[PDB]
Amino acid sequence: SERLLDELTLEGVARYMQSERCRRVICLVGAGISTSAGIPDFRSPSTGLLEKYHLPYPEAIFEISYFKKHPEPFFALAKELYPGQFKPTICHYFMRLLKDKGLLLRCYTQNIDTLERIAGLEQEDLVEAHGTFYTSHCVSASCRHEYPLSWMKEKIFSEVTPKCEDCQSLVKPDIVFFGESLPARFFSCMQSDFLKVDLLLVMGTSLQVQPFASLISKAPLSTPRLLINKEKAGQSDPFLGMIMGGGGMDFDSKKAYRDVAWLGECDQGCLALAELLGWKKELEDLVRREHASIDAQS
Ligand SMILES: Cc1cc(C)nc(SCC(=O)Nc2cccc(COc3ccc(NC(=O)c4cnn(C)c4)c(Cl)c3)c2)n1
Ligand SMILES: [Zn+2]
Repeated sequence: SERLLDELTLEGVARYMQSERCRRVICLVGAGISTSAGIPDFRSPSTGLLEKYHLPYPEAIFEISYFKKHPEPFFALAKELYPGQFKPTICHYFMRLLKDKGLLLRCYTQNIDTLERIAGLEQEDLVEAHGTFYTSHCVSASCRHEYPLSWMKEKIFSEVTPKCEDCQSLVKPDIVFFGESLPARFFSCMQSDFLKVDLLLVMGTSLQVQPFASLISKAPLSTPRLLINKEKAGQSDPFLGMIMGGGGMDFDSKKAYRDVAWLGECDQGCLALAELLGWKKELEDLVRREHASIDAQS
């Protein structure tokens, strides 16, 4: 397959991004792009997750059937985990620069914290693969009244189980609970976007949650894939790889031709890439302006 990168380094990726061959970038992002914003990863053991509620199994608090009959536990956790402020990271604003420079095809996020929207990505730019707290809906099939985060926040902090003003049904945040399908939008956008992608930028995800992780296998064979992450991720598991074989990351073998791993904090990796691209002053000015604005509204 074609080698579009002149070397398997951040420097090689930057030169490719500055070439006429790189027009359409897809970002895949996870909890690792929001930890520097003080949003802990609810999957991280060190900020791991309630015994009084008698959960049949730990993951029942995020299962749709359990939630609809016993929603109190989930809403108690929602108050406990509610961020003190919503200040997007250097990584979020790097994706805003991709948008500004006409390079952003799509940002696929596993995060529910709304920081991509606050950083200035529009709904059209975004696939919230695991849903979002940004909007909530009445669960009654005939109603489905939509409620904004401002409304849901008041209910969470008041410790009042949120009920629909029209029909008094439960109102659920638009997150994908276990037992719910990923949004139709995820599959529809994936089918179109991965025909068009020139660069896959994977940031702040261990690529362990499916089917989101399998997106890396949907990239054309020639498409360079840059991982910015604290740990190497996306390589075929030596044990699972025996079952399902094709598309796994290859950073370090003699056959490696398009995959690059930059190991460190997402903010530092995005700053390093911005610096190579001549965007460092633009990124600094954007971040300090937006942070100042958020600080003054907080
Ligand atoms: C705007 C806002 C509001 C709030 C309250 N927090 C935040 S960020 C802090 C935080 O982590 N809050 C939080 C609080 C309660 C529960 C949860 C749990 O969130 C989830 C999201 C998606 C999912 N869905 C999936 O992974 C999923 C499903 N199927 N597949 C295949 C994957 C789950 Cl299981 C849980 C998070 N941001
Ligand atoms: Zn309703």
